[PDB]
Amino acid sequence: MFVKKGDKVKVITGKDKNKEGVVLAAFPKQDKVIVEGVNVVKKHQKPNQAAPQGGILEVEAPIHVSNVMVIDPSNGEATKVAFKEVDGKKVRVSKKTGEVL
Amino acid sequence: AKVCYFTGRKTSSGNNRSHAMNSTKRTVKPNLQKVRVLIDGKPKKVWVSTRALKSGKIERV
RNA sequence: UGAAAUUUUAGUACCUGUGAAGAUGCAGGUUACCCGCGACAGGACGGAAAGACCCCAUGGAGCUUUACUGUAGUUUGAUAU
RNA sequence: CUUCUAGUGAGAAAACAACUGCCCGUACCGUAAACCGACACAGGUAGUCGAGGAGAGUAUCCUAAGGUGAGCGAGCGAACU
RNA sequence: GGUGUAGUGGUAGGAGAGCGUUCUAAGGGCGUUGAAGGUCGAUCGUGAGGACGGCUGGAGCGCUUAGAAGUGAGAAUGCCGGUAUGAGUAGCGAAAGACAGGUGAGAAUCCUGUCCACCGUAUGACUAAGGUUUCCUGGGGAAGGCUCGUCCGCCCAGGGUUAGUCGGGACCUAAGCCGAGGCCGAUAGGCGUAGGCGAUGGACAACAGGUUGAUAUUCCUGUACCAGUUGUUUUUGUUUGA
RNA sequence: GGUAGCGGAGAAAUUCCAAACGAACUUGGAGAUAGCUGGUUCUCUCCGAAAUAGCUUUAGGGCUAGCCUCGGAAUUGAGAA
RNA sequence: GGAGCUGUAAGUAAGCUAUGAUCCAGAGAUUUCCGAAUGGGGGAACCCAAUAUCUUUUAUAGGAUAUUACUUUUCAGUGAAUACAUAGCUGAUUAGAGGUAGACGCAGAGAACUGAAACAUCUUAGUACCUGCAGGAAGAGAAAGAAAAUUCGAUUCCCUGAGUAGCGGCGAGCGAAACGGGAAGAGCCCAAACCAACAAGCUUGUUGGGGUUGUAGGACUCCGAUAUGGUAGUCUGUUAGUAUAGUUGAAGGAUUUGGAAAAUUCCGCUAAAGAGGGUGAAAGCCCCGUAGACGAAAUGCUGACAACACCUAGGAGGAUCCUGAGUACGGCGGAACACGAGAAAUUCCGUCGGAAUCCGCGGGGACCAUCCCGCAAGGCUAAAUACUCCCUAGUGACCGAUAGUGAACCAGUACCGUGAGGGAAAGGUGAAAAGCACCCCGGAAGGGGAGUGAAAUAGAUCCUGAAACCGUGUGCCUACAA
Ligand SMILES: [K+]
Ligand SMILES: [K+]
Ligand SMILES: [K+]
Ligand SMILES: [K+]
Ligand SMILES: [K+]
Ligand SMILES: [K+]
Ligand SMILES: [K+]
Ligand SMILES: [K+]
Ligand SMILES: [K+]
Ligand SMILES: [K+]
Ligand SMILES: [K+]
Ligand SMILES: [K+]
Ligand SMILES: [K+]
Ligand SMILES: [K+]
Ligand SMILES: [K+]
Ligand SMILES: [K+]
Ligand SMILES: [K+]
Ligand SMILES: [K+]
Ligand SMILES: [K+]
Ligand SMILES: [K+]
Ligand SMILES: [K+]
Ligand SMILES: [K+]
Ligand SMILES: [K+]
Ligand SMILES: [K+]
Ligand SMILES: [K+]
Ligand SMILES: [K+]
Ligand SMILES: [K+]
Ligand SMILES: [K+]
Ligand SMILES: [K+]
Ligand SMILES: [K+]
Ligand SMILES: [K+]
Ligand SMILES: [K+]
Ligand SMILES: [K+]
Ligand SMILES: [Mg+2]
Ligand SMILES: [Mg+2]
Ligand SMILES: [Mg+2]
Ligand SMILES: [Mg+2]
Ligand SMILES: [Mg+2]
Ligand SMILES: [Mg+2]
Ligand SMILES: [Mg+2]
Ligand SMILES: [Mg+2]
Ligand SMILES: [Mg+2]
Ligand SMILES: [Mg+2]
Ligand SMILES: [Mg+2]
Ligand SMILES: [Mg+2]
Ligand SMILES: [Mg+2]
Ligand SMILES: [Mg+2]
Ligand SMILES: [Mg+2]
Ligand SMILES: [Mg+2]
Ligand SMILES: [Mg+2]
Ligand SMILES: [Mg+2]
Ligand SMILES: [Mg+2]
Ligand SMILES: [Mg+2]
Ligand SMILES: [Mg+2]
Ligand SMILES: [Mg+2]
Ligand SMILES: [Mg+2]
Ligand SMILES: [Mg+2]
Ligand SMILES: [Mg+2]
Ligand SMILES: [Mg+2]
Ligand SMILES: [Mg+2]
Ligand SMILES: [Mg+2]
Ligand SMILES: [Mg+2]
Ligand SMILES: [Mg+2]
Ligand SMILES: [Mg+2]
Ligand SMILES: [Mg+2]
Ligand SMILES: [Mg+2]
Ligand SMILES: [Mg+2]
Ligand SMILES: [Mg+2]
Ligand SMILES: [Mg+2]
Ligand SMILES: [Mg+2]
Ligand SMILES: [Mg+2]
Ligand SMILES: [Mg+2]
Ligand SMILES: [Mg+2]
Ligand SMILES: [Mg+2]
Ligand SMILES: [Mg+2]
Ligand SMILES: [Mg+2]
Ligand SMILES: [Mg+2]
Ligand SMILES: [Mg+2]
Ligand SMILES: [Mg+2]
Repeated sequence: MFVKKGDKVKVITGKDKNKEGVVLAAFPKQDKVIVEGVNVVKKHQKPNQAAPQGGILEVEAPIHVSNVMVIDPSNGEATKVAFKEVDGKKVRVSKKTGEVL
Repeated sequence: AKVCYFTGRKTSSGNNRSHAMNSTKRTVKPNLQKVRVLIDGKPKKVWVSTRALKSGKIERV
């Protein structure tokens, strides 16, 4: 996937549009990703998971990868990603600035 | 099988044609005869057609 | 606890008559308050089975014989071996 | 398996002690609710044992050992079958 | 287009002109401000049929012109599915159960007890086939059980079959079958000798008791037997040789 | 264990051959053939029969003609009353 | 290739991974047992062996490894009746068995219903089925041909000839070929004469040379050339390309509705990319892609280049020799040719008889003469052609869950049958499980709240939710009516 675990991304579509967060987990097979504090859901858990209250837990659910854009770390803006080989290493580059990653 | 050892003549099928031209399948056989012949220098009894023997070129040991 | 055959829709009487000539349903008349339960089997030409009887189809099948035409076998001759 | 020689033969036999002996089946039903009958089906299912009194008897009636009370019942006590 | 005159029942059937369905092309449109579809309405046309509203629905679909067809159903004892009628009707499949106590949300039906009753050349006890886990233990009551069910040959989870001697194989053969070579034969193959396979038969060494919830001539205790190996000892034979 | 469908087996009944045997069952030829029965789906407009002759292994089938429909040609107008 | 991964498949549990995992492609290792199954047996997936080596035990028992079917080829040894021999037997060696792709090809064997409005000749039809053999194609093929325009010059297949000529209870029906136009194209080897050698018994077999044909050729004899060209050969390399993973690949933000924007509105931008798919509704510019550019360690495939290899002679003479025999052909009986015995050629089978050979032989639809054309009884041969179980990439006025494969789903399954065999049903929550914590009635099931959600009358029998059918409520009517 053009996005990777731990990247800073911007949500471009969905109820959480314009939110930003770090990628907590990636699912290449599903082409989905989890962004902290994004797409939070209330889940009615039984107390069977070492939680002696069950309660209504809050957890981020995955969103489709195409609904996010990687944050240009040097500029802080969302950008599309090109692939340029630098020093013999294939790396991502911000099309808006040319910055790496 | 029942095959002429030298010419390969073998049973085939033919037709019986009555005066009314009714057709029924029949078997037509060659005139094979058991004959003691020298194959590769050793005598053996094999089926041979009278036609093959006719020329006299077939050994009759 | 819980089927089935049947079933065009039916608020599904009687007599005489009529009618594809034997009507619960048509005509005239008569009788009959509404809904059931236990019984009977006259009718619904009641159900079941596209009648086996009968006739027809230039249908089928099994069988018979001095039907027709063939034929396995059996036998006789010529001829080859 | 027992004998006979032919062959084969340098080891044999006895007692004693210790030791070795593989694979497959082994549950359960089996005159049945577990098998053959589409069913937890009044049918069918080879062989063995199969007691006592009266009795020729494994007949018959009632019983022993043993097994079982049958997988819808409670009333009523009409016709009809 | 107007007037006039005439005509306009109809099966087989001929002719003509149309409605609607799906799809293609082009153009022009409509749709989360709600498409198709469904439902209701007192709507329009001469007919097949066409709109427009309300509700439901949640993502595709009309219109015009032309094109192509799996293009229209009410009947075929039509096929498939669903649901009726008969009807809360037939039936609930040979026979004795009663009560007390217990269990449990719930008991004619499950457990325990007592009496009663039934089979007893069997409805008892063993086994072969067949079945193939139905066996035991602990749970369950959805479905199956012709009622009920706390229960079951059901469902769920664990567990259970111990052999030198029993039956079979490492033994033997019958019928029959396979069959090196071989014989015969359009092909395929058919037949068959040697040799094999093949029990329902022949041969063949262990019994008694005990033990588990479930195995027992299999495990355990006791006491055996059969085949063989090693070793100790004892006798006797080593080639006129057991 | 053996005998297998153009067959087997039959103390003989057309009797049995896997719950229908005058010729098993299954698959294929195969969508056998059926002058026979049933069925064949939207609408309106115009017109509208026949159930006869002849021949037919033909008689509830078929062919030509007669009767219906659609288009066309032409006439000294030939039709009807 | 570069960050997650330990399938479906959640859940735990335990782990792996920048020392590069998972994953993708090439190559290789392992690959139990049954199955042609092949050490023997057998009721498939099991049982029991022999030989040799090794292994466990003090030893027997036990375990592992290798070999051990049958037939065919070649060789060697042994070796009967029987003397030599041969047969048998043993060993070694050789290559077959079986399965397919329900297709295509060739061959052996070969129906019936049906049609003829009956039916036997005929038709269905040399079809279905069975069996054998195959190859990627097969079959055919290098004229004893087609013709008679005067000529053509192997075979195959397409168009046409033509529903013609014909065949036919002259019925029903069956039905060509040549010419002409195209696809594709390619021609070559032996036998024989004769020569050399070898071996035995002047010929007679083996070997090599020789030679290959119809305007006759060849031998043989003379001459002259030792070249010139070609190939349908090779796991021979070298080289290129290609197949099997891949890399790169442009351009959008806002505003309105909305749970969500790709929709609406406003301004932009890209295009060798406005194919397509996905993304919370309909996206050229968000993602995967597409246009385009680039890429292979390894292994195949193709093509070139080279190498090796194999073919490749002209002229003149005929004195003599050779040019495919139980053959061609004929009688009888069948069969194939569109041609059903017919006037019937031509081709083939069985049986019997049975030639010529260059002044020769065959054919030109009985047959004869003339003329023309050809040279059988030996072999091989690519391309055009047929088919698709499979693999890759796509297409569709093709289906859209009673349709489309029987099978969109754990389908040739469940189920049925002794067996061959027959053979189903069954797709859709939501954008995302966020799959209803907690409370209440109830033993549970199931409900009512409370929650999630845009929506729960989307609650898993889950999209929509028709009709039959069943029920609740009631505005009007109904107990003298056929
Ligand atoms: K009538
Ligand atoms: K009655
Ligand atoms: K009959
Ligand atoms: K046991
Ligand atoms: K007594
Ligand atoms: K007794
Ligand atoms: K009971
Ligand atoms: K009563
Ligand atoms: K009575
Ligand atoms: K509406
Ligand atoms: K119907
Ligand atoms: K019913
Ligand atoms: K009912
Ligand atoms: K229980
Ligand atoms: K034993
Ligand atoms: K026995
Ligand atoms: K009998
Ligand atoms: K085998
Ligand atoms: K195929
Ligand atoms: K026939
Ligand atoms: K007919
Ligand atoms: K060929
Ligand atoms: K034609
Ligand atoms: K005829
Ligand atoms: K040569
Ligand atoms: K997106
Ligand atoms: K798109
Ligand atoms: K390569
Ligand atoms: K002929
Ligand atoms: K000719
Ligand atoms: K010629
Ligand atoms: K819904
Ligand atoms: K009502
Ligand atoms: Mg009358
Ligand atoms: Mg009357
Ligand atoms: Mg009336
Ligand atoms: Mg009536
Ligand atoms: Mg009746
Ligand atoms: Mg009738
Ligand atoms: Mg037991
Ligand atoms: Mg019983
Ligand atoms: Mg008694
Ligand atoms: Mg009128
Ligand atoms: Mg539509
Ligand atoms: Mg239709
Ligand atoms: Mg219907
Ligand atoms: Mg009744
Ligand atoms: Mg009972
Ligand atoms: Mg008795
Ligand atoms: Mg039990
Ligand atoms: Mg229990
Ligand atoms: Mg019950
Ligand atoms: Mg024994
Ligand atoms: Mg045999
Ligand atoms: Mg043999
Ligand atoms: Mg014994
Ligand atoms: Mg027991
Ligand atoms: Mg009789
Ligand atoms: Mg019977
Ligand atoms: Mg046919
Ligand atoms: Mg009229
Ligand atoms: Mg690697
Ligand atoms: Mg074997
Ligand atoms: Mg006929
Ligand atoms: Mg091949
Ligand atoms: Mg891009
Ligand atoms: Mg836009
Ligand atoms: Mg012919
Ligand atoms: Mg002849
Ligand atoms: Mg000739
Ligand atoms: Mg010539
Ligand atoms: Mg070819
Ligand atoms: Mg289907
Ligand atoms: Mg549907
Ligand atoms: Mg189906
Ligand atoms: Mg709704
Ligand atoms: Mg629904
Ligand atoms: Mg009154
Ligand atoms: Mg009143």
